[PDB]
Amino acid sequence: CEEPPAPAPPPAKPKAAAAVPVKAAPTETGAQAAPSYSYVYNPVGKRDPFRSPI
Amino acid sequence: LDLELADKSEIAQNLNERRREMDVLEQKLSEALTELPEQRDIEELLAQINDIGKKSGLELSSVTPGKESVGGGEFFARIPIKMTVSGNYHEIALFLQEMANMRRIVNVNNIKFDSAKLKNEKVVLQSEFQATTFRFV
Amino acid sequence: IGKKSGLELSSVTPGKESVGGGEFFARIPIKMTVSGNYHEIALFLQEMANM
Amino acid sequence: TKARIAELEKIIGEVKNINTRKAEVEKKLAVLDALRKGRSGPVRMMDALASATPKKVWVKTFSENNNAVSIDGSAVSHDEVAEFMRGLNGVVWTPKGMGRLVDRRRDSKTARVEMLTSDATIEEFPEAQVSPFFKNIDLQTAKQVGGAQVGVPILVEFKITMTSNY
Amino acid sequence: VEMLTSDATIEEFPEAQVSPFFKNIDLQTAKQVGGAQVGVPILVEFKITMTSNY
Amino acid sequence: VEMLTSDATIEEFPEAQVSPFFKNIDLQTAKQVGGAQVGVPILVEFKITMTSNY
Repeated sequence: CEEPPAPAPPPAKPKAAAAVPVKAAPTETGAQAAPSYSYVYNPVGKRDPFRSPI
Repeated sequence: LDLELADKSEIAQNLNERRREMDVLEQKLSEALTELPEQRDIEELLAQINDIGKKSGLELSSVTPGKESVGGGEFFARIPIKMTVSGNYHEIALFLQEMANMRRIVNVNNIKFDSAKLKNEKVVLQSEFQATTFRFV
Repeated sequence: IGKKSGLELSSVTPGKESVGGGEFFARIPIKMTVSGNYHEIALFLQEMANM
Repeated sequence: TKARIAELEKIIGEVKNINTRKAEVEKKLAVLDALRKGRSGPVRMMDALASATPKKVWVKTFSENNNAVSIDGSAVSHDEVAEFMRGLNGVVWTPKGMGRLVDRRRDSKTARVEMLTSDATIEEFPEAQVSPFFKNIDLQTAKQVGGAQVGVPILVEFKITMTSNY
Repeated sequence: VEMLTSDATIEEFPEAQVSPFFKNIDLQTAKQVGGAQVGVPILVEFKITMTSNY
Repeated sequence: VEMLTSDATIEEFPEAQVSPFFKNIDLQTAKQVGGAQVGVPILVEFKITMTSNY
């Protein structure tokens, strides 16, 4: 077995240890978006109508 | 071991940033082919459509899925969803803009709406929006 | 602030973020719909403007 | 070690497979959003005129009665019809009166686009407003007409009735 | 062809639309006629009534 | 300016007062008119009816 901590070099858990931290997964997953936004809008208006009809 | 554990978190975070954006553009154009589950991304789409409908004040009278468009792409089967909600013009523009600001793949396209009251005695607009997500083949 | 002003909040409706409303910020507008007395709506407004 | 290193070669294989397809997507799409403007175009606004000033390729019918105007139109989407409807007014309409002009629209006897709902007589309560000169009763109808293989409109056909001011 | 339902007078409310010029009332009927050993149609016989625009 | 609510005949009970000479019935309406790309008002259009004193 391994004891309270193990023996002393530490033993061996730099390799168990290191190629753990962690599982990894790595869970290459669950990201989030800013999305993006569109822009508005082209006029100046023109008259024919509606000046005469009001 | 300990450096590899750094690589795992780095690349998992890069995966999350993918999903976050590669999905979103799977709505814009659409995106890759797929790894896709999207089996774990359709019922959440229906649920979030219901939520944005509720917070916009609309009565969701009917949500109807579609058939996948077997000839709608070589790298993707498009599933369309036809949504049917009723309320005010401000509230349906709201519902639409919220679905168009979502983090998921609901590309709304052909829209319609009309006055649902026969006699026309109170203001009310039944609205039917078509919005689709693109699963893989 | 609507309740302590005595107004009935008939509807609060969020908006869409204004994707073209700024380079450094997305503006989310909120349209609020409350009913009551003129004194009470001026009150509601001034309280939201002192928040 | 050899387990999780393999895990990571796979997860980064994903992240790259990922990152290269995204750049083709943004681009293909930007093309698609230019093209949707290229199908709204031949129907919408800038595209037949002759100075880009409105109304342009535009809105359809106009008919007045010196108290209200019952218009008939077409817009780009849920957006420019929203810009147009905002520029006027928004109303809770209630007791509508039925008149012989409605049936003349059902009869086709008064020439119009019977995509349209009818009517032009009611009592209006303001919801929102922008033009102090215009009391729009409501966006009476709106239907996005797609077209066919012979050609597009794709735009949103609509109908509005509005009593002005004066 | 009294495969067909009848009628041509009613009051219509829009559900969906594509032709701004056409108000179809409904696909009044549709029946897939198979045929016999003397010959086929196999197609779907149908009936529609539609008030145009103008 | 049929931005305006109508009317000018009713029965009034005082809530608050400042001019002993004026009995305002109510701020009959008020709508902030924004304008367009051709120009602003941005102000709040309104309508009031008031019976004076004397």
